[PDB]
Amino acid sequence: LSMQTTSGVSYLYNNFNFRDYMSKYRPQVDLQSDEARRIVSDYIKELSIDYYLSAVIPPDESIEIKLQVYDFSINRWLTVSINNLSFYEKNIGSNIGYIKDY
Amino acid sequence: NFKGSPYLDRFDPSKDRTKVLFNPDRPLQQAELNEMQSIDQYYLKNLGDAIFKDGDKQ
Repeated sequence: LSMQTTSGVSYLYNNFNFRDYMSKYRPQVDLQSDEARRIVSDYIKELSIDYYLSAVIPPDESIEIKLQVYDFSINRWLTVSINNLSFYEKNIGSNIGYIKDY
Repeated sequence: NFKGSPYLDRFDPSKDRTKVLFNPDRPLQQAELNEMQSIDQYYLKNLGDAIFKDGDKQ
């Protein structure tokens, strides 16, 4: 993936739709309730993100990368992991716990 | 809970919105179709409640 930037910073956003996932794999769960976020988070409990990546840079160099999740309780990006990424593959993943607020 | 994700019915009695005015050459939202019948059913409920009550034998 080519990360172009004019500011020295670029973003790769991912969106995960738990409604369609829960409708497909668990259609018995009532996702129409005002409590659907609590039901889905109480059902999943603890979520971990695994994210294996490398940078197309010289093997002696590295770039700072942050894995972030949006927290809707505080309306901000929360940093869950900070790593230096080089030519070598690394998992930058983290356990984010309960997903209700995400 | 028809305001949920599958349907997204936008009906709410406080808004005092009585009619869905469709326009040509635009998407036909399923939420609009749900609200179209929800408005009529709500006003039919009001019309019944001003005469009858929950359990009234006809």
